[PDB]
Amino acid sequence: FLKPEQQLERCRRIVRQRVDPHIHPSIAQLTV
Amino acid sequence: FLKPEQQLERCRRIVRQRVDPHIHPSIAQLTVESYDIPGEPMPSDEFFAKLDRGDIDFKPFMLGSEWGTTWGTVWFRLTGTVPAGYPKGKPLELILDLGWYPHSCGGHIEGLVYRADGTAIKAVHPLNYWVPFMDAEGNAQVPVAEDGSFTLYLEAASNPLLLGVPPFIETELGDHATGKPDEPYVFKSADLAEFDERYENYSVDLDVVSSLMEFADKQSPRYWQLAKALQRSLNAYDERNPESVEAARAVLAGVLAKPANASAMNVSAIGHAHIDSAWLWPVRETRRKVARTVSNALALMDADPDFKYAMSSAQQYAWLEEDHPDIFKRMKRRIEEGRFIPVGGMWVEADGMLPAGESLIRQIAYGRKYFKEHLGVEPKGVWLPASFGYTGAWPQIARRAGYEWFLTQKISWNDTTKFPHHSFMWEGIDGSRIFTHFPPADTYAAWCKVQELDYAEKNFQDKDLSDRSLLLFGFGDGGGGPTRNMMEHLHRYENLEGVSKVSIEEPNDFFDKAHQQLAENAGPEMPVWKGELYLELHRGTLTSQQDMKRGCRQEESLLRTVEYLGAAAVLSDPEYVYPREELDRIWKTLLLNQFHDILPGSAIAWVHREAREDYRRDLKRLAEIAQDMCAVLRKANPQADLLAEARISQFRNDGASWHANRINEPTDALSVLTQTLDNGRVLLANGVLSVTIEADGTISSLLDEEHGRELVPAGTRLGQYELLRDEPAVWDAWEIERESLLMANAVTGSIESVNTENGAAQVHVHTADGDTVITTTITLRPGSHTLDFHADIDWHERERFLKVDLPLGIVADQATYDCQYGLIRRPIVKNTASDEAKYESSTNRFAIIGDAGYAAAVINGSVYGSDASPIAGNAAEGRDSGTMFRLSLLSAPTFPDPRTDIGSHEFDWSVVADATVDRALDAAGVLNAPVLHDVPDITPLASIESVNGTVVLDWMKLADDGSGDLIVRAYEAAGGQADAMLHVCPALAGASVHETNVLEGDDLAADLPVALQDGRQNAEGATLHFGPFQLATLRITR
Amino acid sequence: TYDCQYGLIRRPIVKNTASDEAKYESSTNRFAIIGDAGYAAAVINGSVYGSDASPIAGNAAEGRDSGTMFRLSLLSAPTFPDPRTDIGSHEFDWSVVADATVDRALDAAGVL
Amino acid sequence: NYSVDLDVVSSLMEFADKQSPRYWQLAKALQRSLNAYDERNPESVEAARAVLAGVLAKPANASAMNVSAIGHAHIDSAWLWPVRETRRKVARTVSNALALMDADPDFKYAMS
Ligand SMILES: OC[C@H]1O[C@H](O)[C@@H](O)[C@@H](O)[C@@H]1O
Ligand SMILES: [Zn+2]
Ligand SMILES: [Zn+2]
Repeated sequence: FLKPEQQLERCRRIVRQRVDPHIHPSIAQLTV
Repeated sequence: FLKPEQQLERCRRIVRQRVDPHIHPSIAQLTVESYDIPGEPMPSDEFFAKLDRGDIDFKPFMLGSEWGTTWGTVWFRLTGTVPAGYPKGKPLELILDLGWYPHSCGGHIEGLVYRADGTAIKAVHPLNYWVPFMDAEGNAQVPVAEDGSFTLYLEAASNPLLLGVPPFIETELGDHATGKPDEPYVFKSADLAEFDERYENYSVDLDVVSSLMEFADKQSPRYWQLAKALQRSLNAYDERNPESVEAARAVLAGVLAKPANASAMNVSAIGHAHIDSAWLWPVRETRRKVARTVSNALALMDADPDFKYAMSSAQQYAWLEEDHPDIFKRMKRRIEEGRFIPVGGMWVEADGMLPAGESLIRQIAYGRKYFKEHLGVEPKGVWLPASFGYTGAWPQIARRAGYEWFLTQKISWNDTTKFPHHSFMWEGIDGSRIFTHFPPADTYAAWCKVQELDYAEKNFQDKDLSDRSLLLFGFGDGGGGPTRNMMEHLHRYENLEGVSKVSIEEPNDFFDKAHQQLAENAGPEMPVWKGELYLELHRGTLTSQQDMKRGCRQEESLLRTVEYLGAAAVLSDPEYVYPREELDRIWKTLLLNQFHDILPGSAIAWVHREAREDYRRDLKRLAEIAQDMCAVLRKANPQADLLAEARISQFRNDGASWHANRINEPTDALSVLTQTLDNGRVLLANGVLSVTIEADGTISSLLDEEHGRELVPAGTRLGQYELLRDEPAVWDAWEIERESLLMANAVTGSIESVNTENGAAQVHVHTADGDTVITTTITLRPGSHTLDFHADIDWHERERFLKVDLPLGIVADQATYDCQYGLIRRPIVKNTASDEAKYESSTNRFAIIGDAGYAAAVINGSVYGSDASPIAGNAAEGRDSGTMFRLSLLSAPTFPDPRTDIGSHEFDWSVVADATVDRALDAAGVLNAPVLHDVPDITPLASIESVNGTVVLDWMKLADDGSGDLIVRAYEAAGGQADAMLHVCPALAGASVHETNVLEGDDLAADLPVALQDGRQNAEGATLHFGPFQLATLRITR
Repeated sequence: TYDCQYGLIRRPIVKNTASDEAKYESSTNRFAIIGDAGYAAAVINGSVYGSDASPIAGNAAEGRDSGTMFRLSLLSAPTFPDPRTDIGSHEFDWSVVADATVDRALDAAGVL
Repeated sequence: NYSVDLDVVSSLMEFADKQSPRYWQLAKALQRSLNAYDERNPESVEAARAVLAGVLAKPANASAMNVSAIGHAHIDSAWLWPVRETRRKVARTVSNALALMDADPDFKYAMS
């Protein structure tokens, strides 16, 4: 009834899309 | 002392560095000029017309530059020259590169090559980018001058890659053509090169040996012999001496000539290339993809004998015939030889669940007609490699259409359950059986690799009764097709130890041989699967893009009404002319819109916008045509009384099926009463029902009179809206996950107004969530057992799923749903993991849930997906028991369309308290019938009344000939034996009736029952004996 | 539909999966009912418990239409625990009810 | 012969590389042979032997090794018995070998 592989795939997708971008959110642009 | 892994690594390095570069060594450089079209694609005929009239610049282009826009086209003029007397016995091919991504194929840029005359030669693909230029003795595909100068054209299409290595990423590059360089690619290579077959053969042999070693069952003599042969071949090959590549090839000959095992299965391979009519690209690119695929197949046939290719969709055939007459003529000559096999005999590869039975019949009829009148080929089987499940009425329709076998491979995508058989007999709900085969390779586009063959051998589920499997090889789902490498690999696998015997064979011969072998071996113990082919995946396709389903159902109902009205008018007014051409065009447009990617709703925004425009235009045109036919009928029938607002719905109860009935007919029952309670609760009471509405606009008490039954369990609210978080890991638009359930959030509303327009009570409820507003009208009509709900929704959510709860208070183990031509039963209580996988099924206009002594029905307007669960309560609180039945309304995917179903939507449904099969069919027919105006109350052309059993006359139409005969299609809906007698209009006096097939071909199989005994009879008084879901078809001649 | 101790049970006649095939020999309690939507027939037994049911798919080219083969287990002759098992005289009673409902099946089972 | 065929088929199934066509074909052949054999009818043992003939006539694999077999019987001059019993053991072994040669052609025996 519980499929661990689906949980692993969902975890990888969630980390890639919804968790990692929220780390280091840009607040200002720099001039080079 | 010998390490096979080191040998494998050395072989891979040698192939990468010293063998592959020697294949196609460049001998000349080409000069390139470009002409860009940022907008719509430019037809080839008029392009070449102005080209030979001028009007084109062809600005010079340098190698390594960026050329393409997001959806534009580039025409490249390639000018080159050959060296002096260079073609010394070698083909001297031509190589073009457009910036192919190595880990991608069939989802990005492509191109086609044209001569100066205007005839295509061969398309270019990431894995197949060689174009034949000259022959060994000097024969060239293009004119060449004495100086050797030559010119060619290349039409390159630049399409965005919507499926990258990060799968399912939201994008905005699927709406239209922007004319901007969103992601340009480099060209960097256009060379004229020579062809050396020895190096290619050596590469193929090395690859085959390595792949055989990968699955050679280590610690066996074969593995070590292969390793030793590989080592010796690598040692004997010298790059400095070109001739040594011959001697190395002589080393691998010993191990490659070993005969196959005695028990190895026999595999028949047929060239295939799946092309979706509309998926991640519009139809305009679909036509070009079809042309490129056919050109590639023709080039492969020319360059290689003993190669066969199969093509399925008739619409693509028509598009190719209309666009490229020369390619069509070449394909026709190939067909006459028997090397190009048309399969399927259908307009498109439509979905197997959503379309109605008449839609599938029209698929088959139009496909067969096109195949007979334009190709002279009559397919013997159904070709549907990809489909999100099948209704289970397919075997009867296919068997009555003359088909003999079925093909399918999508069932392999199940989440938890493995289908018990690969080759078997699929039996419908009626009893008709057809021979079905599932390719064990689990794919329709094989790359011709040893690992695919080994997986197919180990995956077969009928090894004890058969040893025949079908392999479909080539590049699919984006065009392309089989390549030369695939043919060479197959030729190597023809007779090899450790690899099954693979031969090129027509699918008909394979199916005949497999069926005969199964009959011989199995006998009494022969596999049979009865029911539907449910797919445990893509369960969200029943709700995504609700406009598609709504338009499909509305168009089908309107087409039924229009054809009935036309048949009635023709038999009354001889001067009337039936609009056959316009109706045929509308039917073909709908059939194309019924594809397995448009109807589910998993394409880009452009495809769905075009489909919505087509639906709206066709609906308006059909309404106008129906109005014209109604006016003609009114003119021809002055004695009848006009009906200002009336509907015609098949199988209306009380023996008034095909009669036009008013919306508001007077009733003996008094007007329904309304009452306001203390806490804002609203009480509605007609003579048969009592409805109580709470302050939040949800039904809490639905009492049925004269039965003492409460239809709402205590502690549950009816009509409550639920919001779910839909964030699937894969296939966002396709999938709704189990984790989405069990976390629905209740959304509360309030009562706004109560009104009584024509004696029917109406209650208005507003529900708000934030930029999303639902306005619900709850209607109770006097003298009726049905409670009606109408909903207007302003969907503005994101990644959310909307559902409505309809508790029933009936303990039932199974629920009955409507099928295309019958009924199906699905479990409500899920005991095993297999049963749990069916947590989201489909409904066809109604569902019935009931115990032994009582039943209630839920009727829906244009909703397909739904689910049912038990409700086990406790007497310590008040909750007794029941069944929670929920309907899926809206969803908001993001991957294919960033804004999906954002806007206004309308829904209609109803609850029938005391319901049987007849009452459910009546309610479903009445609700789905289109509304028309000013119709005479004319006698129906034909009528079918059943003394015992339930017989529904599904369709009446005119024969698709000049004869003008009347075709009547009926079926048994209850599920048991039924007896009926046929009646006809007084105008049809002395007419004769006889039985035909679904295609009106007058030829039917002897195995199937007829249900019309004594053969030809008179139209009036004919007797019919319907079995369970008989689906009889009759033809009446005046 | 078969009789239970204090109710009724439903068992599949058409066996699609391997799990369904494992139930090729079930138990009956004084009667069994087999019927479609509009008709039903009952088999009443005196003291027989084991039985089985299978489909009958015929062809119109010969005359066999369709049906359900319902068989009752009467006697067996094992040898390991008892060398002579059920060797001798036995009596059995059963009946077929043409137009049968739950009430009629219960009536016939009680009377017999 | 039937016993030898059944033993060979069973031992082949024991190492038949399950999930391969050979394993399932051997299983089906064994089941059919067991079903076709009736102990009450002595002649049926012939017909059962005809069922296993199909799977026992399959040719060997191309890469299979070639094995040469020679009759052997190791006899220790003195180990757990005196020499007087060693002489009798030698005589018995030679007598058995001679009887096997008489009762079967194409048999060879080696002595050291
Ligand atoms: O399975 C999803 C997807 O698979 C393949 O790429 C094609 O058949 C598509 O038509 C389909 O939508
Ligand atoms: Zn597809
Ligand atoms: Zn020793």
